Amino acid sequence: FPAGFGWAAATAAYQVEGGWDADGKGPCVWDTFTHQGGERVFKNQTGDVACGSYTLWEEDLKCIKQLGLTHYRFSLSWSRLLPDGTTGFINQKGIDYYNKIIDDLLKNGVTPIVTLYHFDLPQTLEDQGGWLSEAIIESFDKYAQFCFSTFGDRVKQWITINEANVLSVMSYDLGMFPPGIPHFGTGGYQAAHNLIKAHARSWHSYDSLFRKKQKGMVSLSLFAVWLEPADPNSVSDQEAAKRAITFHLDLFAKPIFIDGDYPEVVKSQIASMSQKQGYPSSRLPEFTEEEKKMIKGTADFFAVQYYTTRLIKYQENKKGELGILQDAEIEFFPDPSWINVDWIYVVPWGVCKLLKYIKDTYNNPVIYITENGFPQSDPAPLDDTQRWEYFRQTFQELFKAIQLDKVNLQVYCAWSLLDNFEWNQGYSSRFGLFHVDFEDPARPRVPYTSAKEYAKIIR
Ligand SMILES: *[C@@H]1O[C@H](CO)[C@@H](O[C@@H]2O[C@H](CO)[C@@H](O)[C@H](O)[C@H]2NC(C)=O)[C@H](O)[C@H]1NC(C)=O
Repeated sequence: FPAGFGWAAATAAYQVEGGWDADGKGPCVWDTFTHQGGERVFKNQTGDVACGSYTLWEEDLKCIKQLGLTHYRFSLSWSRLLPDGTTGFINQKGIDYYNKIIDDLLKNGVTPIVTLYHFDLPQTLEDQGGWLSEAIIESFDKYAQFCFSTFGDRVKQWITINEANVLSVMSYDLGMFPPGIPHFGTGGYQAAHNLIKAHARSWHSYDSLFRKKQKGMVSLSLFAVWLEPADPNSVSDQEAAKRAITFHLDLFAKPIFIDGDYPEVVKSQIASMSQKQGYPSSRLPEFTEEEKKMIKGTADFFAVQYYTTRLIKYQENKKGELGILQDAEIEFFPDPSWINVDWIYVVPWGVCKLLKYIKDTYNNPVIYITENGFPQSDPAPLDDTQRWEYFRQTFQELFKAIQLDKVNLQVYCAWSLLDNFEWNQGYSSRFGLFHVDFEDPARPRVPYTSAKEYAKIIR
């Protein structure tokens, strides 16, 4: 912890807000998804109410204040602000609401960090192809412009798209998020393409239209699992684990932070294999030469969201097999003496290695951890000393990264002010620094030991 370092906790519109059809709000895709049932969400839970944050925002403020956060990361509800997705119909109640969060945040001396989009397309926009249609690029840019215009007089730190990588894979490649149709090996790259251009244009709208007057900074956040060779000094695995990084992280960061084009490994591997089943073209779409000039250097800081490490081994696509992006000839798993809670294997030395990697691959950028954290399964909590130790270690290696490795880290943001709707997991996993009880109509917030113990770290 150097400089005037920022400590923050993130929330996300759909995961905490409720009021899904309150005050003019248009349906978003999770509204349609969770209302459909099937066993897509744990127990068919919805975010109709979630933490009730659209109604109990001062409760959130109280927690923020109690933590003494220097910053606070939340997202804007695209369909709360623009019910049909466009500026053709503006919801003043949505505007009043985010205006209040921001104003309250500034009067308590806390700096807002605003995600424009967090896995939550307006239903209207998804009906028109979602991130599969390039029509989306213009849609997002106009929405982004609207957000800068309305909130930018006093918001100076923006994340445009939250985890576009996790988004393209879960929404369109794996079919796990809405719109929930599988598409193994085509969906993800097809979305990723549009998410890259849409982020890119949105950045250029900000640089052109608001940056002079507003003086803020803008990027997008990326999910990074840090990867290690299953067996080390076993040569194949060594390059496999590197290649799997370029596939999940650099597929987005190379174009945006460097040179404006996909990584070379990626282009060759997908193309080659697309000859495969006799696709008439690669499944990695192509950036035009014009596009590359638009996309490059289109980020004001590097923003990662870290949670875990994995071990990776080589796995030849002996008999070509569809995409799953994995069929870039990798297989992943944990080293067997790691602690877990669902998907998050507690490997805190991973962020340090991840942070020098970023410094090494992206010319020493300013970095924010815009999400880091650990969940607990329904009952475990309050005196969550197990979990808090996990946090301690993570900060310990964070210290090492700044000191020994000289990484330009300026923000640590913890994933999560509140226990909330964790997508398919529903309320069955709890990443909050503050417990929330979803059974009483109030939605009371009580600190975890972590909450109290994170306040101290904010030295
Ligand atoms: C989640 O909601 C779905 C509805 O989409 C439930 O589906 C029902 O499943 C039961 C058997 O478990 C069937 O008898 C019903 O016919 C199904 N409902 C309909 C109308 O399709 C599902 O049971 C729910 N699961 C949980 C765990 O709550």
